[PDB]
Amino acid sequence: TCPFYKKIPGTGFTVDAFQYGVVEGCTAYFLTHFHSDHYAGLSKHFTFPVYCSEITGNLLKNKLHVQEQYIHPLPLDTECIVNGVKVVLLDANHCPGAVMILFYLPNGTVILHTGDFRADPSMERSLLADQKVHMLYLDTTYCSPEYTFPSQQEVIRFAINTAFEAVTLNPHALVVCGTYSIGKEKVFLAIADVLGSKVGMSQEKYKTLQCLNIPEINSLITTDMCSSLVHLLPMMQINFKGLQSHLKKCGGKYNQILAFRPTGWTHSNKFTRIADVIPQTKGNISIYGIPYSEHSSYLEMKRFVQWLKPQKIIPTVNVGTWKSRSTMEKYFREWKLEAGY
Ligand code: NI
Repeated sequence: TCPFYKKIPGTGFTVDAFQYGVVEGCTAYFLTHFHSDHYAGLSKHFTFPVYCSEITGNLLKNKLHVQEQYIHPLPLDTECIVNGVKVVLLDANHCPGAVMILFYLPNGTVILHTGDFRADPSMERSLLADQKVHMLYLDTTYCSPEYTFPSQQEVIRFAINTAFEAVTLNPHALVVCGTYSIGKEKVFLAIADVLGSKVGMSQEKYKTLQCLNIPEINSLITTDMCSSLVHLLPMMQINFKGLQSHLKKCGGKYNQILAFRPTGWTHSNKFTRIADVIPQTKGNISIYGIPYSEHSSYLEMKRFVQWLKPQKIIPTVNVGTWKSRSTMEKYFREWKLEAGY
């Protein structure tokens, strides 16, 4: 059964609610982004209206085979009417196609559902600036002060400098990057760009990237592994065994691998700066875990909420334990007392 925090009161709507069968009284199903914990349940057999971004709709149609007549893509930053209710989709600074959803209820209540997001000050000058929000359904993934991580720009700087140094010292080194879903494309695209290479990948991953409206993508990616010195592999293969095995398949073209695992947060964040990150090495294979996050840090989250000043917060992440829930509620009260709302 659908949980309460996926239902939008006063409407016929749900958010990211496809794994519960036919939801009682739901007249339109919103999907914030194409990640499997959110889309779980969609297929060619779905016959209700799905509302989403253009990019998310390209992925629904091509990867899951949802029929076109049930996909309702909306432009961003544009007031739209859905079953008699005004809605706006806003960029979530998550993965490609990811949105937040503003709902203007008939009674005057305004609700913002962040989906998954990485809060940014640029959001303080979207259509959010123009009215009060009463209720916030918040991505609380990293809602605790231990979660610090660097900007995306610093992490990409580190990766590009590390890759360009390694390959310049050894023109026979291969760079490998791990992936298991959309998001974090900048990692592999920035490395390929500095090395003057395309990114080589499976046909299935190339199909996924072609759904994303990224400019000049035919210029940056390829299925010809032989012509590429940056390869993408499933995240599961980014270990010493999987990478040794890959290097065998390359037929003596390469004699070293430098691999990157973009993770979210790991506890090495609490002690070490990005400058200071070092790999795990075995033989001719080095693996770097880099803290490239597509979710808010604690401080970024705090800043957004203190700016927005909602009347009520509904967390959407870490809701399954009483200790998590209590911890999050204590932070929300601190933020409200410190800022004065
Ligand atoms: Ni996500």
